[PDB]
Amino acid sequence: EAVKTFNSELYSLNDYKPPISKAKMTQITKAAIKAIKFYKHVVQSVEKFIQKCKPEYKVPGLYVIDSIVRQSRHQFGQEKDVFAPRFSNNIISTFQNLYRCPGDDKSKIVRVLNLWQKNNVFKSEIIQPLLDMAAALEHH
Amino acid sequence: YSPTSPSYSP
Repeated sequence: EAVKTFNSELYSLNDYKPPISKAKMTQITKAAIKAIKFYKHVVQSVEKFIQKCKPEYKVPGLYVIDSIVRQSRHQFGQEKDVFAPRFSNNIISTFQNLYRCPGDDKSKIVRVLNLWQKNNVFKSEIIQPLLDMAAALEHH
Repeated sequence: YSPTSPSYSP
């Protein structure tokens, strides 16, 4: 029911042409952060969305991950945030899906990865492979 | 949304 609400905010992205408003992302985030007891289901729903959504929503879906993890780290502390560690489990697969996006949108993905590294959102054993993955795509 | 936007707090 906390999860139902989050699911409802997340999937209502399909009502909107990106760019998505700050307000909508904040709504999705608050639903996630308020559903923190069920963080595993929240991560699962975000990953499912990223797997299934149309190409135009890949960056929105990544911004959901960004927004949730950065809010959580700020609200609960970097040490204590459950979101980034749980997102880390499947994150390589998650990015494989994110990169089925319009070519014009890859620069946005790399920008978030860069910010994540600078802000130590994920430890470098996570971030660098993801960064490696972006580099490898323009080559092919 | 911007990935540099400030997080919310009291």
